[PDB]
Amino acid sequence: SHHWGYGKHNGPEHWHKDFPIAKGERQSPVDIDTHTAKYDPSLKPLSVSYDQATSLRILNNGHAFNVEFDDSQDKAVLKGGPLDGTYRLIQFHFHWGSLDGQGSEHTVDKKKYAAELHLVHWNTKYGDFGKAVQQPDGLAVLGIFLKVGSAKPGLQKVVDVLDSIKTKGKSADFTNFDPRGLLPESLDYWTYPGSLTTPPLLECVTWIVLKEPISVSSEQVLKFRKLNFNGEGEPEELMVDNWRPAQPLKNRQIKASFK
Ligand SMILES: Nc1ncnc2c1ncn2[C@@H]1O[C@H](COS(N)(=O)=O)[C@@H](O)[C@H]1O
Ligand code: NA
Ligand SMILES: [Zn+2]
Repeated sequence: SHHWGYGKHNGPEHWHKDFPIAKGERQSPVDIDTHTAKYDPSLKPLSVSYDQATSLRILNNGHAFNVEFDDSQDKAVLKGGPLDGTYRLIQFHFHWGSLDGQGSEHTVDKKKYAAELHLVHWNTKYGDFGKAVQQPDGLAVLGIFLKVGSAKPGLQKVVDVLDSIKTKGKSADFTNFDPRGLLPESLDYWTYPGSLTTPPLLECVTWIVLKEPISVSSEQVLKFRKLNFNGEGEPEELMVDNWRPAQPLKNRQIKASFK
């Protein structure tokens, strides 16, 4: 079994030993250079259809927390944009920092945001998530930056349950959560082909990164930082700085949906 994390001894600089694709040709995240990204007038508009989303549970996995969805049918889907076909929402999670000046995985002109939300979806043409991750177009991850300012009302239900999943392996019922409350106003985005940003680092992702951050309050992000990477009864290691830094762009083009 693998023992990866974000520390000096098990962090991103170590991952390539168990997961050699860490040094691959389409790794994520990347820096988005806004003056190199090209507007692609042929991208179709992005369609986020989350009205029938059914959340189930929230889990501390020792790396982040995952809000899990019922993906047994096309409840909540992502379509359009760069995507061919239908991608089903399976879960969301975040990456965040120890301080407000870092925490995002993607960067924008080298700017780091306080956190980044990932809504993970799988291409329904492959039948299940495990099959989808073996395909170069198997996943679509919708990434949304967080900055500290005003509170995000749609985030508070998440914040308030974190006390009940402090440590690795803890979970709580998390039904009736509406992920529409986590979106910014604009769906303007950048897109490029990449990977999972955690082990196993599979090169199966179409990334769609929204240009507009959401604002969350300092109190909200402070509560993220009270989580623990460790298990119950173990010495406290605060769950902070669970982000991978930018990786080499290599042959890839980042496209913009907007001028
Ligand atoms: N063994 C595995 N096989 C396939 N997928 C796996 C996985 N472990 C985690 N994920 C997935 O990879 C995501 C992390 O990558 S990210 N930050 O969204 O780019 C996790 O949230 C899981 O959905
Ligand atoms: Na916003
Ligand atoms: Zn992620």
